[PDB]
Amino acid sequence: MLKYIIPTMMLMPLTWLSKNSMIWINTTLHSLLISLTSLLLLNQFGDNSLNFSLTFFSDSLSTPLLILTMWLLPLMLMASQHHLSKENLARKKLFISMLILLQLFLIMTFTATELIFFYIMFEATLVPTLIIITRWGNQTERLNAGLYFLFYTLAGSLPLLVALIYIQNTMGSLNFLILQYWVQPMPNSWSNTFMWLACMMAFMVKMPLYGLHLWLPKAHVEAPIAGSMVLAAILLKLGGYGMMRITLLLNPITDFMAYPFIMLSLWGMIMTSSICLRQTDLKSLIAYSSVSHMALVIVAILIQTPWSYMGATALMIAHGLTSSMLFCLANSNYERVHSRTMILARGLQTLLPLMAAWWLLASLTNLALPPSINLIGELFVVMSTFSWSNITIILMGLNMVITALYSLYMLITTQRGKHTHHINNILPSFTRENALMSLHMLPLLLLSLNPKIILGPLY
Amino acid sequence: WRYMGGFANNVSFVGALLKGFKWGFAAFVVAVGAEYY
Amino acid sequence: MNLFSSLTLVTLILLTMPIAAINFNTHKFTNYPLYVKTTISCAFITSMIPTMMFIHTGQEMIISNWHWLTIQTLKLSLSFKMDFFSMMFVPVALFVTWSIMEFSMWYMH
Amino acid sequence: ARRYLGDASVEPEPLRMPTFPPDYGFPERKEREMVATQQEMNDAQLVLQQRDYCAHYLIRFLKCKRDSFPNFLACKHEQHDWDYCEHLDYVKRMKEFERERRLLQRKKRREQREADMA
Amino acid sequence: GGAHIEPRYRQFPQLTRSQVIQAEFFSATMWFWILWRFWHDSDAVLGHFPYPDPSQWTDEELGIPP
Amino acid sequence: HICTHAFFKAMLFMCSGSIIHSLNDEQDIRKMGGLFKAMPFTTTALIIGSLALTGMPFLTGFYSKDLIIESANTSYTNAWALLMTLVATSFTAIYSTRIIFFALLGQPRFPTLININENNPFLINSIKRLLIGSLFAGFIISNNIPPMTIPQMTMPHYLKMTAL
Amino acid sequence: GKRLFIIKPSGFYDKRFLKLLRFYILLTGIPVVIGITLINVFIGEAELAEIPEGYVPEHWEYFKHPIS
Amino acid sequence: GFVAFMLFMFWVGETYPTYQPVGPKQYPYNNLYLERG
Amino acid sequence: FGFSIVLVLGSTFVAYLPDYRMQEWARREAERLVKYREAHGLPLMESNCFDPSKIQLPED
Amino acid sequence: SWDKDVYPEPPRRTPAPSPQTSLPNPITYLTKAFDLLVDRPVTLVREFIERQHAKNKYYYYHREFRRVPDITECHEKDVLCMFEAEMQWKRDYKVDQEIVNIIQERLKACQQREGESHRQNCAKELQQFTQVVKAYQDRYHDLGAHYSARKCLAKQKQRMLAERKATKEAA
Amino acid sequence: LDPAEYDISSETRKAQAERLAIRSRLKREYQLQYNDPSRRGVVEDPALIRWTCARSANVYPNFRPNTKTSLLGALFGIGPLIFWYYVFKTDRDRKEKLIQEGKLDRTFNISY
Amino acid sequence: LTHQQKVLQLYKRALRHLESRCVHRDKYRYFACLLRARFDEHKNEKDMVKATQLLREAEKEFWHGQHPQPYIFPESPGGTSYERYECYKVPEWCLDDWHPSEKAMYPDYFAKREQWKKLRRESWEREVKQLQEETPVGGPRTEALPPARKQGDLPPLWWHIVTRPR
Amino acid sequence: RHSIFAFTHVLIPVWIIHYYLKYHVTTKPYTIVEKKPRIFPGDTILETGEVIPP
Amino acid sequence: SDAPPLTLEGIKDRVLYVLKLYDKIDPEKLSVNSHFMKDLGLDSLDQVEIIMAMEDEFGFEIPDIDAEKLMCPQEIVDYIADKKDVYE
Repeated sequence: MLKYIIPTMMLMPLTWLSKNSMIWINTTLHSLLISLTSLLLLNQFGDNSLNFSLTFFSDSLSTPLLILTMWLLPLMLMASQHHLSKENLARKKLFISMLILLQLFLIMTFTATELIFFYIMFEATLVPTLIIITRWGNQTERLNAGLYFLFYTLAGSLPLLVALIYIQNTMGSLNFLILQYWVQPMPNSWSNTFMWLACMMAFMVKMPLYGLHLWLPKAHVEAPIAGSMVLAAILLKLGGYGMMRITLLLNPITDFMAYPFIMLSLWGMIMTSSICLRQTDLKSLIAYSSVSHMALVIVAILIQTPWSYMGATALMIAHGLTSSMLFCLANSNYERVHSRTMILARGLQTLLPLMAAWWLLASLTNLALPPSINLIGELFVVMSTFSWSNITIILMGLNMVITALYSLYMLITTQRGKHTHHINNILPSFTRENALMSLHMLPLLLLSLNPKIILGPLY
Repeated sequence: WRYMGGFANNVSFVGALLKGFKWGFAAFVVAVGAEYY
Repeated sequence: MNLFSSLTLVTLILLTMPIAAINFNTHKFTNYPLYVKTTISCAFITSMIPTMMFIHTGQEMIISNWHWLTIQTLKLSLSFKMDFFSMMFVPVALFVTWSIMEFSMWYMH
Repeated sequence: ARRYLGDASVEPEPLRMPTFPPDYGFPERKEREMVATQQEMNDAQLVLQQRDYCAHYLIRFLKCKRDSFPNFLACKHEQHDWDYCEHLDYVKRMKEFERERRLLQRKKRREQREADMA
Repeated sequence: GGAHIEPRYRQFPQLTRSQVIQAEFFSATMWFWILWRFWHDSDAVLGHFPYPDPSQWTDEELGIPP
Repeated sequence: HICTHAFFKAMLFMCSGSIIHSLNDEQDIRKMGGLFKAMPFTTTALIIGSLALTGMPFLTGFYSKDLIIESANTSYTNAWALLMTLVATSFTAIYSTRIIFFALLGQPRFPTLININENNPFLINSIKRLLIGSLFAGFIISNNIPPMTIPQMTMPHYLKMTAL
Repeated sequence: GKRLFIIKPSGFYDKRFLKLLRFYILLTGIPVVIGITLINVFIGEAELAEIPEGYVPEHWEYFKHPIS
Repeated sequence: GFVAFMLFMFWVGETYPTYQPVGPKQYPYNNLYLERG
Repeated sequence: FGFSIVLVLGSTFVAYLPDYRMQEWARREAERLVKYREAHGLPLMESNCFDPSKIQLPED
Repeated sequence: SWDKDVYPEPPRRTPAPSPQTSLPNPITYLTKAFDLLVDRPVTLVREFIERQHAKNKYYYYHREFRRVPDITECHEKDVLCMFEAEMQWKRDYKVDQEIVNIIQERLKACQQREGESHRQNCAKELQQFTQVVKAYQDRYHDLGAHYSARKCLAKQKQRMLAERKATKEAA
Repeated sequence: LDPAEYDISSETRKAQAERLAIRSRLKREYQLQYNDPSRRGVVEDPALIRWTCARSANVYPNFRPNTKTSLLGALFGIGPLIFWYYVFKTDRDRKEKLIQEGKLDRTFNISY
Repeated sequence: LTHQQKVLQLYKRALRHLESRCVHRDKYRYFACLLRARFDEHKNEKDMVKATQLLREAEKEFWHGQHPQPYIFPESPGGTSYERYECYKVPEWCLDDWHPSEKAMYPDYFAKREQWKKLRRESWEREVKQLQEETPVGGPRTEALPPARKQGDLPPLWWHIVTRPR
Repeated sequence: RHSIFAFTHVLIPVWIIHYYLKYHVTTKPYTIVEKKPRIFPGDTILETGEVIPP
Repeated sequence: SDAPPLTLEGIKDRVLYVLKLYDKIDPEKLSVNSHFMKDLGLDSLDQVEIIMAMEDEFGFEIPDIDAEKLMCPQEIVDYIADKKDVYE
């Protein structure tokens, strides 16, 4: 793995020392060159999860998520420009530096063997994002929604360290490999109560369950587009990921303890899926969408059928590319007219006749269209949850109908029905926009051919 | 105007189901002439 | 028997058009809609042969091509199911759409 | 439905029909008409409930289709042949309707009232 | 373009001879066919639906109750 | 009956467009006009397709709908569906009577300045092939249907004579 | 009138980007497709046999296809 | 109309030929004995 | 670098890379083993993932 | 050229064509012509590609995995033995997976071959299907996301005990 | 909905409603009606910004004094929700029972 | 709002619903004639309250005469058109930027169009002066746009030269 | 010749696809599984003993 | 296609034509300038009729508010002229 850790760390001084006007070229170039070897990362085979070094390794799930990250930097950075494209050089190199360092701690996190290294690198991932969205977020009143946002995290996110260290000195090694094979059943009682609840809610703050979902919307409307594609394409999948692994233990506990959270996610899937229907201000719609799909993910995690994981991880990746892209559409629409409010402008089938195809295509990929990976994952998840409860399909498929309705409502009234004709600004497309859209969808449609890469460890 | 013209003769219904009967079951009349001769 | 492999030809005979509708980006200006129409008919006759073959000998052969992933205990690939439901239906669909497409050449001019 | 046979034959379903005769079995007066070999009956695959007596005709019609393929009309006669045989048969079940209705009236009425005399 | 369509205001729309030729031809087709095979068909196609006269079959009469 | 229906109603629309676009476009059954006013072939299509979808007298779709109501007319149907079939098909016929008694019947009443044109190989060839096929297609589908069951084919009085 | 002047959003940027995109995807598409074709043709895919007695099979060649 | 049907649900129409003379009449299961001679 | 190298090149890489998750090997091995199981008459797939011949059980 | 007795192909039992009436030859013009047009023009190419392959051969081997003590001889901890055991357990597991695939496909091809006879000639293969899938059903079925050996061995303990009480109530 | 009563409009309502209403209206019509050359960007009208800001729930963070509010919200997430808790736990436990005893007739279930 | 358009509207849409009622247009005629008398006896009285009263009575008696699908000519909002073509209307401020190549694709259009750009670039000062002059304080009372006295353009012209229907 | 060039436009799919199946079918065990051809007692051995009704 | 446009000559011939078909007043004075009420003194309700049946001649639009004040024939031709697409 270390061969992936150096090249980005070297990608830092590449930024810092450079001639002005070449920073985007150098960074983009070498970053894609990283993406190649990220694609090299797949040797994964047979049974044993490959182990690069005794410090950190990769099973399947870490590999798709990692590939998605290293793929996502160049597209992200590629997208962030022209948001500014005027400043002192120090702002540019600072921003690209911050995206880099963020990616570094992400790779640390996904690859990390031992859960404390995972945790240190965890908050160490959260800081750079915070600096990004707060230092310049377009700052509507700033909301102070970066900082006490970090308090939404740490508030209940710290004690999982406590619980961990407990697990440490009781069993010795916190290496994940040896935490496996040594895991021993934990009966249902009040101590295991506070523990299970500790770890669970600790990660459940990240992928918002309907209780805590107030977390996302403000933080994600205040984010600059780079910080958005960071946030909702990845930083939820960290919570769901670590959840995937630490559910290794808690074996019987997660039943009696799971049930209330499962209920809350099955209901909140529908609720969130509803509230995202009626809102204005497009940037929020895709946010609450993310809340919905992530609720579905949690539902998938707690019920432990392997199907549940296969569909789960598939939903992590597919929702990553889909949500990310769709954000970047919202932005490409925002540079045209400065609003963020959906209903303000309309049309864009007449105008920008190509940008249609990317709106349509992406929305459909969030509409759960059958060959799309989003429907592979969502489908297997629905299978698992129907296996768990014969009844729950009313709620699930009801999410199918609603997700259809808003996912296809966004496709309209931004994109269709009239041109508001008091605009007379929007400049047709760009090549860059098409590059971004393409770099999103084209892999998401190709993965719909050979998905067995992105299905989870159990396969 | 809506009355006078090549209009105003029009057709009463069942005339629609009498449209082409003449030539049609004319050739129907001849039709069996193949097996009868 | 492999003339039913020509039956799985006709579907790609339909597949052909959108590829033309994308890649070249000029000769479509030459009135391809006519071209689409012709592809439909080609699919109509090339789709008409298997119906005849069936309605003498039956012989419905399902083909799996190359399989779709695997997952756990159930390997689902894809197929083309000749039931005489497909055999009989698809010439009708192609035929009616032949009509509606020529008519459309009249409607949308 | 002439006998119970047994499930020890390893056969659920059409190898076990209700019995080899499709419908009734006619203990009644005399037997049931002729036969059509079950093996032939399978090797020309016949949908259940398409599979009855009169198949003497049916399977010959299935001949006549592949007899002359390009001809659409082919045999209208054999068509009318199993049309006729199963005409007569459905009429037979009509006659069973008759037999049983009249048995009802006769033994019901006679035996009820003449039983209720004393 | 102009086909000699002759856009007209208030008089009878002009008509192509060959067109009414076609339509009339297909009228002859429909009824020629329909009464054709109506002479080739039947609306009562087989022996008639039965009658209770055999519901006597008085030989069947009850044995023990004379 | 799905196949046949496809032919017949596809015909019916693809003619109704000749009416509409030929009229400019009102597409309301009010206004409209009579049958033959420089509209021979479209109206022919409308009594082939109308007279067709009526349930047919003896024509093609008859090979579907009449058989359907014969077998459904018999055996174990919960019998609330028999009257359903009857008055159902009847009101289909009365749809047809509506579109003839309005679109094809009275002398022309509609926005003036007739623009109507039937002359173009695209329509006549389209409706052409669809009707030439229709009357001959249901007949091929008729007795090429390898027999899948026992047709009634013994049909009692008053349970036979009620289809047409 | 004779010929009206139509108003379209623009033709240049869409068509341009498509021309470019096709150009590159083809640019490394053709060599690779040609390659898969060749090594499909001149070099054979592979054949099985079985493990020889007392023989150490190498790391690779447990796998059929040569590009593997 | 629907609930009227479900009142028709336990009741029925029958096959042949006609219906509702009914005393304790037959219905399809073919019932008593069998004999002829 | 974005469209040419990674999409086309990489898509050919992961298109066919060595057999992933071993499942092709799983097919071959399955074929051989099943053939053996019938040809030698043993019932295939005996359940019991571990022979009760070697195992011990707790006691009340 | 797959192994035959793994995937049965029953007797082909092709009927003998009888013209039975003198008419045109609607498909056979085109089955011969097709076999003129699309048979050889491809066949030459496939054969040429054949010789091209055959001039230089390859040999690739189906891998083997030896056996080990599996779960029994490993002590309660000290993973160093366990890793082998439980991972090869996972291998043999996936093997059983593909067995289930094989049987499950035999059933499908069976019905498709029979035709309208669905319950005639698939009884044997469906029977052995219920046998195998009841075995898999009994053994691996319900464990969960995280499963290695300890849990399969566990469930087997569960059945052995439940059937030991069942066989004391057998008395 | 359903224009009715055909109001006589009186006198004030005539003068007041007419003059003042169409007064403010035409004021704002002409206001955004300027529509000159040289504006590249949006017309920005202060309308619908009030819509957005208010619909961002300005009173959400402050508080919710009791009145009927806690009853409408609590009873709004009460009846269906907790009952669904009870039904999924119910059918849950039933499923577990019919698995552990008798038969659920799963037979071949496998992938689950 | 005045008695004029009130009565006249009720008359007009009354004729509309009556159109939708009958068929063959003659029965529509002499019925519409009986109505022509029904309002023809009216209007000869300048009595104030009696009139509006009887009108309202015709508002209920009319409201009875509405069948739910009154005939709607295509172009207004209705089930036929109301901008079927609306995806085809591209505002003239688009094409302000095309590529100079395609700006050379049709060399002589932008000539005259440039004469417009100068027509209304030279303008708008004459406009703002005339308007700022004429408007009573606030411009409350007028939704109209009175013309220009000097030789030249009518001041708020720009949007009122429109992309046309198809 | 032009219509035979469109007949090539259809025919090349016949070449490829048919080739794909010529090597394909043999390469993989189960595919193109067809209903066993309908067999009649006319072929092999026929047992009837029939005559009548008219 | 729906080829024929309504040109100035055409629409003139049409409004002119139908107003000449109106019986209660004579073709005597009919001109685009000839006053649509003051000359003929026709009922204002009757101009509501004229605009009614003339709308049913051309089949579109004509909202009540704009239909109120129409009057002179040249003007009606004008309204139909800008609402439809007319000029060269």
